[PDB]
Amino acid sequence: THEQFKAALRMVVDQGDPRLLLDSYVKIGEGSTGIVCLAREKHSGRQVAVKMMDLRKQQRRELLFNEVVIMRDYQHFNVVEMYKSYLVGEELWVLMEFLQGGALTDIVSQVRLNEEQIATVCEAVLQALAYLHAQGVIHRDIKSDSILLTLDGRVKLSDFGFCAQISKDVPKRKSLVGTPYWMAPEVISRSLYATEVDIWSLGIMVIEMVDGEPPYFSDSPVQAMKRLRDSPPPKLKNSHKVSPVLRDFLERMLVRDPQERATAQELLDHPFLLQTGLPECLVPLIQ
Ligand SMILES: Cc1nc(Nc2n[nH]c3c2CN(C(=O)N[C@H](CN(C)C)c2ccccc2)C3(C)C)c2sccc2n1
Repeated sequence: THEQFKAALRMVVDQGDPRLLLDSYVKIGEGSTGIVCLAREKHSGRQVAVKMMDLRKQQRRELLFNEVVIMRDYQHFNVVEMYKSYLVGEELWVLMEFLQGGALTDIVSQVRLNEEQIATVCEAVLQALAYLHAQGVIHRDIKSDSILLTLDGRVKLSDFGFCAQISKDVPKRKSLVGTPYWMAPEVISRSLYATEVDIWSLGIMVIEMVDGEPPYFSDSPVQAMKRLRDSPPPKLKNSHKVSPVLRDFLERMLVRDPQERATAQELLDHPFLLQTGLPECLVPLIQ
């Protein structure tokens, strides 16, 4: 029942009503589970982003635990910070850092990144993934929308709602979870899978950074999923434009066999990442 689920969720959040510890609430966007408001912490004056999501209105309410548990448990230089979380009425509120550089999706819809910029983004995402994968966390929703930027070009992985924490008793999942165009073939097939699915989704995000959109984006989501499931691996449209070293980097991610697919640790050691830039190199994309 709703109250039973609410009581369980309550075990993982900070205690109390946060409404009087915040002011200046302004709605700044919406997302799949709810809204995001900017607000100000009275005690400190710190501006925070607050995700607000109704426990009754979700597709799969159990995934609300991920909104809190993952950032509670896991911290990293390239992972968004959570400050506090609360239950307010029938809503879960999660207080997060406000990243003012926006999402990578809003850059790639405008311009193509150069290779130094692609390597900078990939190195940051791979450091977060190597760390999360080592802890048994599968993200399951890697795509440019999940990548947020600070004003000085620091890259942070966000959107942990679809996460799976695997364990010794259930070391693999088989659920159909993700965003269609970025889902690995083994996820679409409902085969047992683990961390490798995030490497395939990162390869689709590299295609977004080179081409502007993922493969099959003119198809409906189900039709794209059928093509990803059955067809040979997708290619860059702009394959002619990229270095041999970048092409090799991407080829090692978009591999159908999940065992042969590169791990995050393997990719961190790839020569493509020898020419990663400084955070500053992304700042021209945000101004
Ligand atoms: C809304 C918004 N947020 C920005 N900065 C932020 N800083 N911190 C955060 C955001 C947006 N955030 C976020 O969770 N958004 C997702 C959507 N995905 C695609 C990223 C979402 C929102 C509501 C419900 C479910 C999911 C957090 C981490 C709070 C910025 S910067 C310029 C415009 C802008 N507009």
